[PDB]
Amino acid sequence: FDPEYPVPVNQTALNASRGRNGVPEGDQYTIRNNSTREG
Amino acid sequence: PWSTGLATSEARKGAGLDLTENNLPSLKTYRKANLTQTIGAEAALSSM
Amino acid sequence: EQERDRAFDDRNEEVNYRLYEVEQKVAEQRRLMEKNGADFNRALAEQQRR
Amino acid sequence: REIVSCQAGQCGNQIGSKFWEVISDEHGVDPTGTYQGDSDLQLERINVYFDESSGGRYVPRAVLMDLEPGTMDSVRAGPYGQLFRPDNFIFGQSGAGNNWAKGHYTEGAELIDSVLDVCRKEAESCDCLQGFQLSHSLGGGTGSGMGTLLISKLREEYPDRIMMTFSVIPSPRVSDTVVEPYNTTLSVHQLVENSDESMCIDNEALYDICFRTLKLTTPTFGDLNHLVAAVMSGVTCCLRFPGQLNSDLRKLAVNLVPFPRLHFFMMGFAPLTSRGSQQYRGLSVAELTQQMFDAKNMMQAADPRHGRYLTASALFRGRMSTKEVDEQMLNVQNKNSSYFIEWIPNNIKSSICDIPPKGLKMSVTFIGNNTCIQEMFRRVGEQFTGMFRRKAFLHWYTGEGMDEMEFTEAESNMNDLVSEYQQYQDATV
Amino acid sequence: SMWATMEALDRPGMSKDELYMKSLRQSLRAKAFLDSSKNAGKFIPDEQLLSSIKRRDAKDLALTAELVPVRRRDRLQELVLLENKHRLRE
Amino acid sequence: KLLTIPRTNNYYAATGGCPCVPRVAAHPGSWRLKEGQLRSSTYRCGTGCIKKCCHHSGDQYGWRRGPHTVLDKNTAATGKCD
Amino acid sequence: KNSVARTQPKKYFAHAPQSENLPLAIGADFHDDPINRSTLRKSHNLLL
Amino acid sequence: GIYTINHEYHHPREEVRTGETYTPAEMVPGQYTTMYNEPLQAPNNVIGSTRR
Amino acid sequence: TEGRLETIHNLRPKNWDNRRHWTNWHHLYDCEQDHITRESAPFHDLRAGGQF
Amino acid sequence: MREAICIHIGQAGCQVGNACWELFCLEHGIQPDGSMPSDKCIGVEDDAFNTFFSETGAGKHVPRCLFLDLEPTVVDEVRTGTYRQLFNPEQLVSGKEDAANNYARGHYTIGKEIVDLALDRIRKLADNCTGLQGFMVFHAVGGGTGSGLGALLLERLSVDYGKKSKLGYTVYPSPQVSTAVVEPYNCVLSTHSLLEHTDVATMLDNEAIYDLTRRSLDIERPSYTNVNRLIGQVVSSLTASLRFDGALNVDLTEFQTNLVPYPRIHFVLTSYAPVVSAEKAYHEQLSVADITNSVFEPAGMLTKCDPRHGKYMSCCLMYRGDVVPKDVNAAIATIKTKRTIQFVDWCPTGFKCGINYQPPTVVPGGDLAKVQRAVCMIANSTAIAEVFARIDHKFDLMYSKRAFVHWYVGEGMEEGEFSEAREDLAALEKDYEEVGAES
Amino acid sequence: MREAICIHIGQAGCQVGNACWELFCLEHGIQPDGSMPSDKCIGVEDDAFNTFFSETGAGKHVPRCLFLDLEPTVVDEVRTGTYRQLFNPEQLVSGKEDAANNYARGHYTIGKEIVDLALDRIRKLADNCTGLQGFMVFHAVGGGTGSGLGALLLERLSVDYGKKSKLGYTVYPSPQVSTAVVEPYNCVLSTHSLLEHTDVATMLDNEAIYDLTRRSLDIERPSYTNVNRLIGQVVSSLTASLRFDGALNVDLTEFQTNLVPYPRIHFVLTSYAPVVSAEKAYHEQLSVADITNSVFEPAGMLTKCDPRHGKYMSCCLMYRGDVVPKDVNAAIATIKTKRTIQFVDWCPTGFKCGINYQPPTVVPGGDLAKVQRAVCMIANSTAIAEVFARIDHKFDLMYSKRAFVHWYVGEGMEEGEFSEAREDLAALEKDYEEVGAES
Ligand SMILES: Nc1nc2c(ncn2[C@@H]2O[C@H](COP(=O)(O)OP(=O)(O)OP(=O)(O)O)[C@@H](O)[C@H]2O)c(=O)[nH]1
Ligand SMILES: Nc1nc2c(ncn2[C@@H]2O[C@H](COP(=O)(O)OP(=O)(O)OP(=O)(O)O)[C@@H](O)[C@H]2O)c(=O)[nH]1
Ligand SMILES: Nc1nc2c(ncn2[C@@H]2O[C@H](COP(=O)(O)OP(=O)(O)O)[C@@H](O)[C@H]2O)c(=O)[nH]1
Ligand SMILES: [Mg+2]
Ligand SMILES: [Mg+2]
Ligand SMILES: [Zn+2]
Repeated sequence: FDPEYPVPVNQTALNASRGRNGVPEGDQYTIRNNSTREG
Repeated sequence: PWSTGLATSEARKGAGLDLTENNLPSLKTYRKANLTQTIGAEAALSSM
Repeated sequence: EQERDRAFDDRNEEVNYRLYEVEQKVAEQRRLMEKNGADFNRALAEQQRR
Repeated sequence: REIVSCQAGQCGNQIGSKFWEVISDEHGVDPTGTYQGDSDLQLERINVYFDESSGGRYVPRAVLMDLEPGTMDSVRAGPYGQLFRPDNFIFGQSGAGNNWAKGHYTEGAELIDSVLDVCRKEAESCDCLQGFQLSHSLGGGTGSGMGTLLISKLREEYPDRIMMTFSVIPSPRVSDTVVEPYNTTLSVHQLVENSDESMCIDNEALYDICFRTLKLTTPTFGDLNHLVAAVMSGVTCCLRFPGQLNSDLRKLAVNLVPFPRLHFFMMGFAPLTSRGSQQYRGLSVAELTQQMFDAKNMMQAADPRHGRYLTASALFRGRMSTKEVDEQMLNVQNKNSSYFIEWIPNNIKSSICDIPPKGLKMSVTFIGNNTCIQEMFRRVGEQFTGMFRRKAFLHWYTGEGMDEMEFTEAESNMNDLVSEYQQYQDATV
Repeated sequence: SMWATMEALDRPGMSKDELYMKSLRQSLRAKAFLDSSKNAGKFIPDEQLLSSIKRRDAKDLALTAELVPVRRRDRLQELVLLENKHRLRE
Repeated sequence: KLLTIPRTNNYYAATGGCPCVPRVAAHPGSWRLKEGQLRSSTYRCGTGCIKKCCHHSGDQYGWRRGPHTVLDKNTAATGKCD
Repeated sequence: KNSVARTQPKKYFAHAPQSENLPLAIGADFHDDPINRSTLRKSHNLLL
Repeated sequence: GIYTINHEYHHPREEVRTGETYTPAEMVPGQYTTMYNEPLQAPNNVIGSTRR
Repeated sequence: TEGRLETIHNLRPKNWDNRRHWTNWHHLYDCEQDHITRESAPFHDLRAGGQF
Repeated sequence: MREAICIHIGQAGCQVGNACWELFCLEHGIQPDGSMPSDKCIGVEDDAFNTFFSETGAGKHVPRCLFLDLEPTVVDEVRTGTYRQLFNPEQLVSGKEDAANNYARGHYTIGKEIVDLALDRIRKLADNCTGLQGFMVFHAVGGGTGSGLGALLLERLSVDYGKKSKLGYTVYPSPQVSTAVVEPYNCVLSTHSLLEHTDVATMLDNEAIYDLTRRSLDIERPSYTNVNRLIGQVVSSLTASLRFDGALNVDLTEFQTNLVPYPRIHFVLTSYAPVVSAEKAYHEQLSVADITNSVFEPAGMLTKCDPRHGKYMSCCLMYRGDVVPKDVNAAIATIKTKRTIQFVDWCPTGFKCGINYQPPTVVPGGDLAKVQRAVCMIANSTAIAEVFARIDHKFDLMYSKRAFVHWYVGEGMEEGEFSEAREDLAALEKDYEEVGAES
Repeated sequence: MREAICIHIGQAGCQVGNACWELFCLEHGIQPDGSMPSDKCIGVEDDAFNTFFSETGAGKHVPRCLFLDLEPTVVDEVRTGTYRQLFNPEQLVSGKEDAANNYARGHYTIGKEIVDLALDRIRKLADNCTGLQGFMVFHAVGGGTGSGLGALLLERLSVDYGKKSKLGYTVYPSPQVSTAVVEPYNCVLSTHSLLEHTDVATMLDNEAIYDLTRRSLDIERPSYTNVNRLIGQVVSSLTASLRFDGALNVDLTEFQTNLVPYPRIHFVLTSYAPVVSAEKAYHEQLSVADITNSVFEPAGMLTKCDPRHGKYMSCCLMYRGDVVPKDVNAAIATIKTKRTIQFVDWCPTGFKCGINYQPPTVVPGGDLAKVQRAVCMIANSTAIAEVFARIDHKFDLMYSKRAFVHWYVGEGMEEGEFSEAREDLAALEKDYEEVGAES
């Protein structure tokens, strides 16, 4: 048993890497927001 | 004052002050709270 | 609240020392038992020599 | 809500004797059975463990199972021995001989008729039965074999009742038989599918509690069994007494079992302190949390730092506040999150009961589904593999009619359970 | 046998009690191998023999494919023999 | 492991000697009797200076062997067990 | 098949918290101590 | 490998007393009462119970 | 107070400042930093005045 | 309930039973005559004596045991002794001619015509018993009736009493000293029955018992009386778990199944400690750890075999007295660390524990000091192959010239029986060696 | 805790141990019966005797000692002496025939028939101690048993107890006073054990003690009893730090590390002061500086070796009584100031100090006088090479023409043993001179 594993991820870093910035167009459960940028 | 806070200048507890269950500020301690059953089946029992 | 805490603490301490008293009584009873066993063993030693 | 108690084997009967000691003390019942309570509350839920007798007294709803009448006689001669109903004692001419095969197929098979007769008899007398609480030892013959037979064959008749099992597990350091792996494996791969929840006590951890915490010079099985009896009572304290935040066996199972196979728990009790060390420590929920989450307070000889917590439950007893009791759980989860599973948020379920144990301002029983419980299973499975590989001590089990494939089935089920306990321990999100 | 093992492990200077120890170890390893092989059918999973089965199947398929040609694969190899030119020029 | 190994009649047949205790012309409780009956009494690690994975012992603990020799025909090659 | 005249003996355990007017706290089981038991001899209580 | 301490230097206190006679039921203050009839906290009353 | 927002050293559990929160895993809000620093509850003895 | 029928065969068994009964009566409060005091209606308030004695149609106690001897001297001494009234006039079977240290005489000619009468008495004992735990046989493999007649009796008990436990305590020829020339023959032939028709057999060799008395009991000239007193102490320690209240109850089936890994491997080596004289006793703090170390040491061993030369397989430790789980587990943990003792790789547990609260008793005129606690080991270990190797090597030496075989032929056995006995002892050594081998 | 085991080897060892143990009993108020009747000054269940005495269930305080001698004269007279009840009948074991000042006989023939039981008893003693500090072995290398059996015991103890402390109080053949003629052979042959298996070897030769007693205690006729009482006083001064409270408490390893600079540079001379008579004592104010100076003088020293011929390497001082650390600090300052004693260049500090509160206990009827303060010095110095360079010269003179070698070679010892011992001793003088040489 290694207490470190599994390593807790960084969701901020994961979103930055994946490009998860938003959906300006809107989805089934999301909203067409003009303020959001870079997607 | 809080329990962890300083009690240096807290008011002294009077000699006549009663720090027990009977002096808890509850409805049973409230003077004009008529807890005895005036009307009801338990009142009928108390009338026996 | 503080008075209730202190009351429980004092009563618990008294009961704990009464428990300590009875535990020491039974420990002393065991000690006396093994003292008597040792005395019996010594007496048996002199009897065997005799 | 009714719980029927069954004590199997020497260990089970001794644990049950001391459990009825503590329960009679908590409910104000003398050895003669007459009620000497000091408030309404004791009598108001006395039906949970005691069936009301004729003359205002109470008889425990306990069934004593042992192929050896010796432990039966010791229980009867105990100070509260006369409390139990006479016909509830069931015994045979010869004992199981420390054999799971003898206790489960040959010697325990004749007396199982009367045992089921008594258990069924105690079943309809309950207005709404909650479950069956069986206390036994996995390494024995009567307690393991016959006890697990009862566990398996009561689920068929009563599938909707909580089946709670106090299993006194063995330990290689604490080895007081030579067929501990065989007996405990045969018991466990039955308890896996026949017990709603199975909490495990190790005599090594009981001895260590006496060593470290109680610091008793000569603690005997009476003191040793009080530790487990206190927890057996504190699990159903919420059943027997009102509380700010109530719970029952089913609620404990719901909040402690994420997957039905994973229902093996390691338990701890607080407060616990030697008589001389109680003066330096203030009794509060803040100290109770530290005592629970201190690994030396476990009744399992496994280190919680060696695994993660699938779930945890703290049955607090005593007058306290509902704010800091949850503050402690939040703090411990957050600050030992490396030891708590991430995808199960708020791993600890806390229940509060108003009435504490007699003599304690506030106490708590801990029930933890720690993933470190796999350590005992892996160790004793390795011992079982070592013994079965060279065919040691087989003839006793095999000449009783058992098949060679039963041990392989048990080994497979044990390795499988260890496999879930590991693959959900190291699981990601 | 015992005498054969003692002759085989003729190491001078070494304690001959240790000689008996090693000879006993080899003899009982052989006996344990025989005993385990008598009943290994039930204990050994079928997946264990799959590796040897795959090796034998690969050898047999290589030996068979060393001879038999196929015209359907001949069309594929005619499609091939130019992409390799593409790779070498790239 | 030299203590693990049993002192079997098979051991004596292969080694040379008998499990019969040595009968020595000695007074009871004497050094001569102890050297004639036990092999830990006369054990000596090496001879002289070393100049003129380390060395380990454990064979000198036991009893001296008898004068008789164990025939092989009195020994079983296999035994019934699991 | 034993004597019918014989009865179940009564075993007196010396120090119990209930008899001593103490709580049954953990580590207070002095009645279960074998030295505090009147007779260590074991009877056939159920059959008597 | 386990720490031990002598009873002579490890024992509860004898220098504290309250002069109170109480059954273990009445020992813990408010140990038979709930949070709805008696939400608050307060000590019991026994023979010889005084302010402390 | 084993870890503290009060000090410069990050004794917090590994990557607690960017932990698995409701603000970033399936949701996403510009209030992510505010909600981490607001729900880091036991490191709020000082900043929150001890409240949750 | 929990009865255990005791059996005594031969002079060795009969005298061991006499020294066992002088202890059992004294420990359970039965007078040597067996009757109750005149004023008391019931002699003993409890029925802890039930396992060894059965109360009669006068109120007094007859033991649940049988004595059996082909020669009348010892049984007639029992008849004329201080226990003339305790023992049943029957259940004391006497022959008019001994077996003359001859297994063939004890098994095929004299034994067969008295074994059925012995089984009739045993059947009456078993009918009296309602919860029979098993049989408790005491004899010596070096004698005529002790070996051959004991073997026949064990065979009949096995065929007639099912799988009921048959514990045996047998005196084997010593590695150094012997009182017979045909003793190896008798031991080899008795190992047949003791290898198939008994559950657990206990080595009780007189050489190691003499050494125990000499080094510890400080008896410069000990005798069979002291040896049998020690044997009775061991037997009482084994059996007291079902007679007295204890922490960990242990029964006959319990410690016969927690002891033997294979049906052939059931010969165990046993030791008792603290065996100390009165002068010794008040000088040592006989703690649980100390007594456990003394038990595991070959000094406290009751069998002239060194366990360090083999591997332990199953040790059952019966503790008596003020012992505590606080200390027995600590002693076990610190003795597993010791590397003189060493277990087979396939039995990691290897320990059974039975704790009893009753301390050992003291027999008048005995050399055993009053100890607050005691412990007896029943250990199955591979080191027991040494005595078997010695005894059948002596058998081979005596059998190469066909010496003394004419006595066995004249008392009615085949020489193929000698051959099969030797082959089976060789096989016994072989599988002792095999189970001592690692995986 | 803090237990220490005392093993006395040979007649000299037993004679020293008698005085040591009477003085220990007088320290701890233990009668020869072995009890503590009543002491108002002693606290309830106070245990400062745990180092040397073990509590017994009989309330007795059994010494943690083991007496050995290959012949039963001294052993039997101790067994029939005053301390019969104090001493266990075991732990005081003897052979039957003496070694006869033959190292080979005591190490290979007669020593080996009792060393096994010696190790058994040592293990029994060590099982009772949970804080065993180490073993102190008292012997004279000039004899047969003390040399041979002592070396064998030390060699076996090394492997049986690993890195535990060994303190060998050894009585070498003094330059002039010496009893035996094969005594140089025994001393030279026993050099390997003292070099390897003894962690610290303290010198207690007889001639220096005789000179000390005749010049300072003013008794024309002291004896072995007197020299053993002085040796016991020295041992008690060494062990007082771990027995009783003190300002500076030092243990066996605590002074081992400070006293042993190199792996085998551990042969240390001993001195003690103020040794004083009854008439002498009550007329002087024995200042700490005065007693320290008397210690460092080569007339109040217990080893016949003049320190002015060598370099002081490390001195450990054990003060007992009402000594304040400033007195010992001024003593150290003036010792470093004074020139006639010189320290080695690479050891600037070279001083260890241990102050103990309880003063030495006078033994009326013996020879010492009550003093408010005392100090014992254990000094490693290069001047100890002189006694080695004298004993090896005597060995060479004796061994040049193979005198008295047939006795040794007829006891199962190779002829090369003498050459190996001589070469080892020669290397001892060589590296003593090497470490004494300036950088
Ligand atoms: N421990 C013990 N062993 C005994 C005793 N009496 C005899 N023996 C053993 O028995 C051997 C002698 O043969 P017995 O057992 O007396 O022979 P038997 O059983 O009477 O049968 P027969 O020879 O036909 O008379 C001796 O070598 C002893 O080892 C005894 O009182 N105690
Ligand atoms: N300090 C001191 N030394 C003693 C005493 N008795 C004997 N010796 C020394 O012992 C030496 C003689 O050795 P031995 O007579 O052989 O005595 P041993 O060394 O015990 O060896 P053995 O008696 O032969 O077994 C003398 O040179 C003394 O130095 C004593 O009572 N006190
Ligand atoms: N906690 C506790 N455990 C016990 C007690 N008695 C026995 N045991 C445990 O029970 C196991 C053996 O069970 P056993 O007596 O053989 O059960 P049985 O065969 O059904 O009679 C051992 O591992 C012991 O640790 C007791 O009084 N208290
Ligand atoms: Mg006879
Ligand atoms: Mg001498
Ligand atoms: Zn032979």
